[PDB]
Amino acid sequence: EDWIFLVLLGLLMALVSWVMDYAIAACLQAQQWMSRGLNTSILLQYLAWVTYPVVLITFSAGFTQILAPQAVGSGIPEMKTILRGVVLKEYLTLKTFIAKVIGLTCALGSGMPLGKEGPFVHIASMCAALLSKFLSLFGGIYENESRNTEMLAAACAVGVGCCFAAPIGGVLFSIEVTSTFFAVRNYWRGFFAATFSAFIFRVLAVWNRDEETITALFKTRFRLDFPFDLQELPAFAVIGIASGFGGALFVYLNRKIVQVMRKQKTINRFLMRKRLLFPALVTLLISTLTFPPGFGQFMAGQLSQKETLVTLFDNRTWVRQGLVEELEPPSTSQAWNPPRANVFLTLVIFILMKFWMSALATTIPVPCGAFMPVFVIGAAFGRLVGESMAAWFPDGIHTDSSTYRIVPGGYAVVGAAALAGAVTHTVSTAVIVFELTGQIAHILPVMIAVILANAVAQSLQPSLYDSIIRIK
Amino acid sequence: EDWIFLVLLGLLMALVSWVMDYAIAACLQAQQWMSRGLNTSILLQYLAWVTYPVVLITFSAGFTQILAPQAVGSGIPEMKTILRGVVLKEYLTLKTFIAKVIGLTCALGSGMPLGKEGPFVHIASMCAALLSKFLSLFGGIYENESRNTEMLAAACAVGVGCCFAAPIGGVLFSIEVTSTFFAVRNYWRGFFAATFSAFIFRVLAVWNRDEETITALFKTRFRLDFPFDLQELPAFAVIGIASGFGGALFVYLNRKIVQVMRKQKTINRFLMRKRLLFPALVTLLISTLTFPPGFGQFMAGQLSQKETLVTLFDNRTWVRQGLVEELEPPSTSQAWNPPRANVFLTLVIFILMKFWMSALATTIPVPCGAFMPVFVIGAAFGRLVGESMAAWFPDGIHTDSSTYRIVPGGYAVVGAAALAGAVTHTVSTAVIVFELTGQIAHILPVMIAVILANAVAQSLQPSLYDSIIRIK
Ligand SMILES: O=C(O)c1cccnc1Nc1c(Cl)ccc(OCc2ccccc2)c1Cl
Ligand SMILES: O=C(O)c1cccnc1Nc1c(Cl)ccc(OCc2ccccc2)c1Cl
Repeated sequence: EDWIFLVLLGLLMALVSWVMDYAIAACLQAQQWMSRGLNTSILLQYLAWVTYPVVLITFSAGFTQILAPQAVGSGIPEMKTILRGVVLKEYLTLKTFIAKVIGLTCALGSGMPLGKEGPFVHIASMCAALLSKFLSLFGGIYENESRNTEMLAAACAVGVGCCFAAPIGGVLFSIEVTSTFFAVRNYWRGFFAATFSAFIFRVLAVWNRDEETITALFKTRFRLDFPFDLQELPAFAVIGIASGFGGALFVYLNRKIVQVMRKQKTINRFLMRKRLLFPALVTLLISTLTFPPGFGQFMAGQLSQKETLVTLFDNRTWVRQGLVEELEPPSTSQAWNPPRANVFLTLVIFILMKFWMSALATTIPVPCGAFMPVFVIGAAFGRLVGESMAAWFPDGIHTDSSTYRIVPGGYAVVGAAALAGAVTHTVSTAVIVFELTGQIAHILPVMIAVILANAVAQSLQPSLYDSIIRIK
Repeated sequence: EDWIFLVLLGLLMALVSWVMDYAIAACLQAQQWMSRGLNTSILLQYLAWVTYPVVLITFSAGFTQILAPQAVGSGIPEMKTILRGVVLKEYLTLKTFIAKVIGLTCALGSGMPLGKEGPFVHIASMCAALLSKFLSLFGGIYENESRNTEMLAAACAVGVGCCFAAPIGGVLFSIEVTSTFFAVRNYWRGFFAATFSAFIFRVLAVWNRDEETITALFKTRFRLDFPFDLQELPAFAVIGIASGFGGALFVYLNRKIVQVMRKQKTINRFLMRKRLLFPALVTLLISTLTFPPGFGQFMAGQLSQKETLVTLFDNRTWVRQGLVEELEPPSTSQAWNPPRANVFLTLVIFILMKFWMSALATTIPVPCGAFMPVFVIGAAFGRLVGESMAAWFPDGIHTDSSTYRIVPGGYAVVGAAALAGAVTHTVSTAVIVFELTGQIAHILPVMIAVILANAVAQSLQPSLYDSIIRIK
């Protein structure tokens, strides 16, 4: 009766994930349509572009504080505490489940630099607990606490699996973050349920008729002959160490932002009298800084996070598109080539802004995750490094008198994986990024970058989830 | 230090793996040249083909018994015992290390259906212990016994990773087979060491000009558009279930062979007088049954295991080679198409023979593994199922007015991974075969097959390593 439990958990989690992503996509496309329809006057465009995300964030914060304040936060450190031995039976409730799902949907739909891995693992845990309660009516054997904890761990595995639609990588990431001593029985059960969840993904995508044909979400078409050369290994290692430092700095900045917000007595009081004003103000600041015909021309503000990542994972070299772009349509990568600034300038501005934007927006009293923003920052960093390597020498690396240009998409993949692993202190981001793209040709650079990033991060700073568990 | 320990462990283990593989390749190519030399007279080549493997196995058995009998066997169950608390200072000695390396090389060099997953990880354990002794001799700071067991686990990770040249999959396999409760810290250390070992392996492959550059071992060219169709999923499920049954049956047959051989009083007497005769007799039987112009024409007897697997994992469809043999060169796949028998008969005879051949040859008093033989049988079974599906569906399944043909190579991959996981009771064979083939297009079929095979195998029979630990 355990296998049917896992199958039901996977099915329900798959349905919840798909409906949430449909709602988020609808919200973003509605935002884009509203922005495009009011192009007659710039002031009306600015007013819409500012008020919309502010409205969504304010509504999300308000609904969460009315219904269930405990749902606010990432959700991974709380489950680490739960699996540590502290039982918060009140913290997994149906009201909290509704609050979490609606708040996460509305927060991600506003275009804020937020993630979804923590909220998704929390929702998966809640769904497992609720389904266990629902099946408890038929038999009281289900109330044995140890097996409930085991099934909660399996639920964390399922949640991380359905978040990225990467089953094995998700299970490994959940193993890495939610536990310290882990039984192989739980690994088997979690990967069992993640298999069925990923199968429901595929069958639903086929029955859904989403795109032109049945294709991948993060299509990568890198050549398999020479994905990378041997001379690029020092560059990949440098990316790894830099991402480790960046992850440690990101955790440090997030912790000091929380410390400043808590410590300043006058600021804290002025906030707690008008607690809804803080999310509105931060959304105001960010959305003002991301106005497409304002400052968003320097930050690719017309693209959402998924579009930004897809554009960054392109196989074309942007620096050399000045010669081989006469028989090809204008790619979406044009957003990274503003008329007055080169690609390097917009890349460095995007990094230097989105870093603090994500760090500050993670602390907002809304259900949010921190994986996706850091992943995007790492991908952009890797893309910048790859474009710099292409610009240094455009003929490529000489080898056997055969030409092969540098592919900066692999650099972006390596940078994203390294920065995410550095922030989360995990090694499973290497397996996740292969199942995401679908190509494992860059296994050597990704692994080398991830180990170096984790080593440096362990040398400097604790994990973001450990930071949360310590400050909360 | 720990980091330098892991670096040295990876370097030494990769060097040992490469030199052993070079020796095995030299032995096989010398045997092939000797066979080709005496083509004129059938009797002379028959005598050579029979005596050469017999000579190798008798020398291996004699050297192992004279030097260190403890090295005889797989090597994984004894390490499970070591990591279960019972530590014996007999299995880790320099003489045992020499005996193991020489015996394993000579046993794999004869073409016997043997693997390299068990002895090659016990070799890594020996290397870790020996280098730890070398460092302890230079200072009394290493007297602590608390620094070994985790380092032995890291050594098992490194060995299993370097066996397949699949670092992450190897680490996961070692986690699954060598432990029950395992901490993520040693996981991180093993991942670091395996990464550095893979880097050394690939840079060595570049320098010594064996292959062109850093590449895969079983490079495959499956198309990325539609690797599989949804109608093909039940076929993959059937492959998985049948592979689970086959793995349970293989374990059962191996155990019963051991029991019958050990129990019979007369056979025990012939053992205690003529122990060396048994490997010679079994090698006689197998090599007689695999004579290329004798019975080997029905079993691809001229193919060694590595190139057998390479031929099995090809992207071309053999059943339709009767119409598309005008624009392609004659491939090595012709060995599966003897003039008098069709492909299906060759596949079924090969399966029904190699099953018992591998099961019986695993019991031989020589250092051997059981992963590669079972993996080859699974790959052949998957290829048979894929070609059967192609015969059933001559034009494939046309979707949206377009035609995409069936690819039986993915079926072979799925079958190999499923039956290997069924035998070993492990789910990471999917990651192993992803890192081997280099394509993650078939993640869902192989994942479903591994799930089903492991489920059925656990339902009927214990794992092969558990069988060995119980009988021994
Ligand atoms: O960008 C959008 O408008 C969007 C629209 C529909 C669905 N998702 C979207 N973005 C998104 C967000 Cl915000 C958070 C998580 C996430 O999971 C994939 C992933 C990608 C990289 C790292 C870790 C997870 C996705 Cl795809
Ligand atoms: O066939 C040969 O003559 C040969 C020549 C050189 C090197 N290896 C050879 N074969 C071989 C053997 Cl016997 C055992 C292990 C193994 O590891 C790869 C592997 C492949 C599949 C599953 C698990 C491990 C290999 Cl490649």
